[PDB]
Amino acid sequence: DPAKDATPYHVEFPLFRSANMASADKLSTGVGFHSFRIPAVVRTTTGRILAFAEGRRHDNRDFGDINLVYKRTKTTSDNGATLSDWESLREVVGSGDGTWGNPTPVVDNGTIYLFLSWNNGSYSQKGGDELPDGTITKKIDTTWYGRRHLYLTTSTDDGNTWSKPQDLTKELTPDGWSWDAVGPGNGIKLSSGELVVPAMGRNIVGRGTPGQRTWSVQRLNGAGAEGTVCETPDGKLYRNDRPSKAGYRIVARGTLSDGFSDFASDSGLPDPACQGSVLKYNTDAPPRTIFLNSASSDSRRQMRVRISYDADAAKYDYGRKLADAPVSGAGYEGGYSSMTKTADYKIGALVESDFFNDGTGGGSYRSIIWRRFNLSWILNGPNN
Repeated sequence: DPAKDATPYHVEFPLFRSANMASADKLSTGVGFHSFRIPAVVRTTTGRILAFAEGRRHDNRDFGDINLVYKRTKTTSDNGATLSDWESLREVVGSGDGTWGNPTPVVDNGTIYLFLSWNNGSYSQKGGDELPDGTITKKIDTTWYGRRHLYLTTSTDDGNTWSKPQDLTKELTPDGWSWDAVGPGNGIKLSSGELVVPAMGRNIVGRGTPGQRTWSVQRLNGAGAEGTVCETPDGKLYRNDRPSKAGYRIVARGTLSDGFSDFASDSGLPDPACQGSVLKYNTDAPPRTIFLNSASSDSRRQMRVRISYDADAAKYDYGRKLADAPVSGAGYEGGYSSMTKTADYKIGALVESDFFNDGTGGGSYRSIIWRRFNLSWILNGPNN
């Protein structure tokens, strides 16, 4: 790999700062957030970077009042290189006291399409949970009212403004479903021009052309609830999903026209049952696929970025531990992640971090860290 010959580069700092932090991120209205979780990041065609997260208003839990928030880089050419290159916190949507989350953006020329999940504010995945106002949640069910919905919002001004979210549940989620999830993380645009967005048990596929996209469902037998999707060097699709039980990532390969080979555990990629991220970095020699998750079967605090050179991304190197360049003052790093390729040929990654002050309980403050690094930084790591 010629990329090893470059000087290693890496910067890292907190980008979404929880309520307990100095410079805690708030909206211009004065509305603040206990916690930020569930990152998503994309580089637009101008070079601007858009970073999305769930703004969890009162505590760190997956339900209740959660708004979809974001930051953009101030300019199209700063590549998010320093804290001062990032705009203040904005909101995509936060109407009602419902849960707006699972940001899953994909760029198409220009337009940024942002897929989201939604549920009513008095429902939760398990049900039986107590909201801050005392009320107890009902379990997510199959009714229109109590089910998880799928929304789409679009921006045609480089993320500055967002369309009123459109409910696409009836069209893009199977009838009879209760729980649902899109991403979180990112969708992709194929060489052949289709948009592919990973979702629970399926791909959401945008055919047509830029400005006239048509959305449909490609079902996937045995796919995870939280999926990632990449186009491998060979031109096929690669689903790399979170497993239902801790152990290893589950993988499947396929194409849009003739489906996917069933899902199987990849023993090279241990995972604690957490979200991960994947990135097509480049196509000419040597062709690279980047993968990021917590490389452990029981902890989320073993974040590891890896490179595969394989045409089907069968095998990854050891890669590098993100703990080799730790951040201070923002909690213990590890959890969900999202990656993009910056316009200055770096990998830009968002990674969850947890102060762990109420343990696994709702009071523990959650922040999100932004990192940039070059391939060299990965390749010149201690254990390869």
